[PDB]
Amino acid sequence: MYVRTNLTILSPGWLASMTSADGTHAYEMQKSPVLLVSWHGKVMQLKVEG
Amino acid sequence: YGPNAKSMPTEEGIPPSANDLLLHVLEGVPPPGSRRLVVSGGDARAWLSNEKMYVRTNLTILSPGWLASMTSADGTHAYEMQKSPVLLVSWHGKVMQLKVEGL
Amino acid sequence: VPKLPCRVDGACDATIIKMMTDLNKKGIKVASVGQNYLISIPASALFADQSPRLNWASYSLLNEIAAFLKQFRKIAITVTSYSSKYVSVKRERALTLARSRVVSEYLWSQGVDSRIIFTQGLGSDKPITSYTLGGDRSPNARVEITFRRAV
Amino acid sequence: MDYVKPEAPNVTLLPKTKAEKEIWCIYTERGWKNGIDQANTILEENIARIKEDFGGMILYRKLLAMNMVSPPYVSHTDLGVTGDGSEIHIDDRVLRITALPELNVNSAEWRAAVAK
Amino acid sequence: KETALSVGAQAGLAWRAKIIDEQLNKQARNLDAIYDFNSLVLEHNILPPVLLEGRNTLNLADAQSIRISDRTYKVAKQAHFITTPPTWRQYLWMDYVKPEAPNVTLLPKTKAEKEIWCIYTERGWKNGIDQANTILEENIARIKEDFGGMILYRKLLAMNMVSPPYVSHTDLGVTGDGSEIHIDDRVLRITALPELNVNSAEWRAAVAK
Amino acid sequence: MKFKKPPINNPSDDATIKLAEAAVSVSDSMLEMAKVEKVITPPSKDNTLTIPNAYNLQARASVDWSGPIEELTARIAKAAHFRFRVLGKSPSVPVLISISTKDESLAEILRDIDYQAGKKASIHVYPNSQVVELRYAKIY
Amino acid sequence: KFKKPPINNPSDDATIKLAEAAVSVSDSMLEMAKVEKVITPPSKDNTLTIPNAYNLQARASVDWSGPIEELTARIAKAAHFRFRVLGKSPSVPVLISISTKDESLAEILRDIDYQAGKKASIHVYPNSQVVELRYAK
Amino acid sequence: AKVEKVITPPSKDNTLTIPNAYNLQARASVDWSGPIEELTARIAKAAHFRFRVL
Amino acid sequence: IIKTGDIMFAVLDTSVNSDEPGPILATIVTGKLKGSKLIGSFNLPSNADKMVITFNTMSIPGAEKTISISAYAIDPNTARTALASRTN
Amino acid sequence: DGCCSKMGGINYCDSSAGRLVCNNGFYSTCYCTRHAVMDLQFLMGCCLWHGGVYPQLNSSGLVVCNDGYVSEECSLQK
Repeated sequence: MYVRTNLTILSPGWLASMTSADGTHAYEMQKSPVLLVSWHGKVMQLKVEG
Repeated sequence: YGPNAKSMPTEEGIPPSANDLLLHVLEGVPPPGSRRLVVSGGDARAWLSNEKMYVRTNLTILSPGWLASMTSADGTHAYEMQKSPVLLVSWHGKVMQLKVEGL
Repeated sequence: VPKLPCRVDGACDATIIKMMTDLNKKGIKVASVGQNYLISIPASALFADQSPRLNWASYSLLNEIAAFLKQFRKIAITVTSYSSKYVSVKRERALTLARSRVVSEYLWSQGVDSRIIFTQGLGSDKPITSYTLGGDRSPNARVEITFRRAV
Repeated sequence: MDYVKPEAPNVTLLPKTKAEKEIWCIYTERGWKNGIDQANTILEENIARIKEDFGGMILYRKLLAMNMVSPPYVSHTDLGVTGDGSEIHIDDRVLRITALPELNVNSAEWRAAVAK
Repeated sequence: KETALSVGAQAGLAWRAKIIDEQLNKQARNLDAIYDFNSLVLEHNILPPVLLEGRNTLNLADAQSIRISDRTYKVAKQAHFITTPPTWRQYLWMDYVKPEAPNVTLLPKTKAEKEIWCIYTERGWKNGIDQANTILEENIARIKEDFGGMILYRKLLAMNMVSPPYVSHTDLGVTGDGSEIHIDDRVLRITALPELNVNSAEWRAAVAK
Repeated sequence: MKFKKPPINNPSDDATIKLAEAAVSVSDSMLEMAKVEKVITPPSKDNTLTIPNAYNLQARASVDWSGPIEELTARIAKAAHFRFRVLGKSPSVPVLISISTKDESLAEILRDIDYQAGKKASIHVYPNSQVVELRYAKIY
Repeated sequence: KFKKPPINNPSDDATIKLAEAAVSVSDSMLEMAKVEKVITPPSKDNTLTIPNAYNLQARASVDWSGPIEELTARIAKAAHFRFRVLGKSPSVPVLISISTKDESLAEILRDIDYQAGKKASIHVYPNSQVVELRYAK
Repeated sequence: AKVEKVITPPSKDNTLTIPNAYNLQARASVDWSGPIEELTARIAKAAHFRFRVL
Repeated sequence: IIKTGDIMFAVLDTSVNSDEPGPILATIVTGKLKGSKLIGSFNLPSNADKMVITFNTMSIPGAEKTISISAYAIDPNTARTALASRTN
Repeated sequence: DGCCSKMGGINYCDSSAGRLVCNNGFYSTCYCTRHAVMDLQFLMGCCLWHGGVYPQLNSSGLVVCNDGYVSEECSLQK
């Protein structure tokens, strides 16, 4: 799975994690149905699906 | 990317696994280009190659912090660490200090 | 190398042989098996009649055996206490446990070196001799210390 | 404390007579006292520094008990076997921490306490 | 002084070298008996390669970043052809030469010079002793590593963890001109080097009794 | 009234101590190698079927040979008064067998020889024809 | 009177440990060789039996390095046996090198077939005094 | 540390008990580092047990 | 590379009187340079209480080169600049 | 150096133990090799528990350690 966002990730962990200068991140990892996304110091959960 | 480009992307990856020299340390083979040291305090051997101490023993080091550890199948251990003239170890519940010369 | 100790401090094998000779002259049993050591003391020279009260003169021989035990370098020592069968198994088991506890506490109070002190009381379960005529005068009323000299 | 025995006895001008030898002795005594006090000062500063370290550690522990700081958090991953035909690694796991501890500016998440 | 130190070091090193070579010469048959090589060779006279295994490897790359590997295996020395089995003499035997050149420029004048010359000779003797012991220790460690790599290749080949070597032999009959003739040309090439399998099927388990 | 532990040998050598310390480790690794390989490989056949015992084979020997097999088995055939037989061609690389044993039968010597040879050669016997045959490895 | 001790006896702890470890590694590697060695049953072996007629008992000193058919026909001529082939000879000749000073013709042909291996075979009949070659298919 | 450490009671511990069968009392020297399935099939074959995976 | 002003040792064989000029050779007996030899000459002092040897032409084996280091000599185990001769 | 007294005298040094073995069958107390367990808990030397003494040549009397620590107590002041 490849993801483009501007927030951080906590539980699943990337396999690679690059970012641009302005604050856009591109992460890549193995496919997990659940994501732990961090933003502004707080934590939320995302449910991904096919 | 243009020739006038302000910034380059940030790149990372998997951290490195281990050094290849540590296996020769586990065998007791000194690495090429290194030189032998002096160990005082018990059963331990030491070498210096690239501003890093490499030590083969079977005890457990305490004080100065090490960068890498390798384990045999027989309790023999190899440590890659910073240069330090002194070492702290625990032998059988007793605390011992090791003096290293040649640094 | 002059800062390095050529010998271990406070070691003289001639003194070791001298105090072992004096111990066997006093009659307390001392045995060495390879690198293991077992010392047995009769309780009649140590306690009162079936009671864990210590005679004041026994502390001299306690100092002597502590000075002997200062010599070796070891990690774990074990004390066991044997006695006779008097009223119940419970009574003499408790008495042996208390005697071993008190002598172990005194040995830790003295400056002997170990990491582990194990103490056990067994009473009259393993007689070393079938001659059970006497009571505390019978030689099986005893205390044993065992350890292994490690390098 | 680092200790090296010094071996540098050198005199520029020797004290000639008894009076200057006497003042040489008393100034040696003054230097002895000054070196003693200097070593005590350095030791006291080391004591203060390590007290600072342990106090900061226990202050963080008490603050996390008070729910004033964010706990740290670490992502962990693990893969299968890897490596080339010459070198292989059986289980490869990687732990990178992501959430550093920091204070939380919102006040309502702070639980008080009461002893007895 | 310094010359006494150097000649004492030379004498001690040569003396210890002759002593240890004498001991190695005396203990002959059990040495090469325990260090076999010809029993470990392969079908087509190829030297088996060298393996290494480490366990529980941890690398702190920096702060906030650690990596744990369970078991690591290394191909150290690659397999190749051979003509004769190796022995222990190219791994353990010590060089010997007696330095027979006492070119004395510092002639002993006084007994103080003689005695400090004696004690410098003593510490040079000791330095030669420990130097020879260090060299012998490095030698025996290296040959232990070599034998361990050989037996590790044997074990991981028996455990179906490595690929066997593959060698093709091509056979031709008579060849050459009317002045040179070869009877039966036979050329065999090892096409496939041994390597470690990575799939989940080749793994083989064992249990003792 | 003095004290003494029993074992008092001649004084030792540090390099021999290091040699034995290495050798016990190598022996342990090789021993667990042998155990696990024995576990994963059940045996199939015994070489007693290929070479059985016979009469006038019970003369004994103590030997020390570390060279080619051919002169050794020629000496064996001369002792046994059996006719020598060779099948196949010797390879360019010689077959080297090192043997240090004592007081065993000719049958045991030959069985140890063929076990040490393995896949390079084999030994057959026909006491009915009183012949002893060495067959080389036909390979490539 | 003086039963002398063994001279090169291991009178040291290092020596007895070394020799005992050598004994252990010798026996264990011998067992490794025992479990790895593969043999053949003596009934199913691809070996040429000896018909032991009197015409095959002659001796010769023969060195040869080359093909098979001319040598076998020459052997049949020397032993007064008819010789025939069966199948087809390969384009590459089957080359056999042998060298003997004194040997009998039956085991000479037995080692010839042993050198031949899989690609050819020889059947010898002493009733109708013939030798027959048979190539592979 | 005593108020911090929290552990499981033996009422709901998810640890597999010893089946105490006759044939499962053998001694073995085992080294393995790999997938579980081939190892447990090998153990079942050595102990003469049928083995399946769902 | 040789440090400025160090000390080596040699043995001279070609003896001469302080009367007529002549080349005199010594042979280096230790140190890093081994097998090297050195030809040179002498000087005459006004008073006969000492003597030094002008050593300038040093030859080293191995490579065909001829260095020209100028050096003087000292009496071993006396550490003085005198000469072993008679003055009467 | 007198170690196996009131015994048979010294026989040989167990190098694997780093310890002398007497002619009497016991392990002696004196050490022979430096690869042995001597309980050394005190030693001299400055810039310890650090990068060691920095080997650069400095005009001033201060001596620094390689890890950045300043060894002013090993240094002299005025």
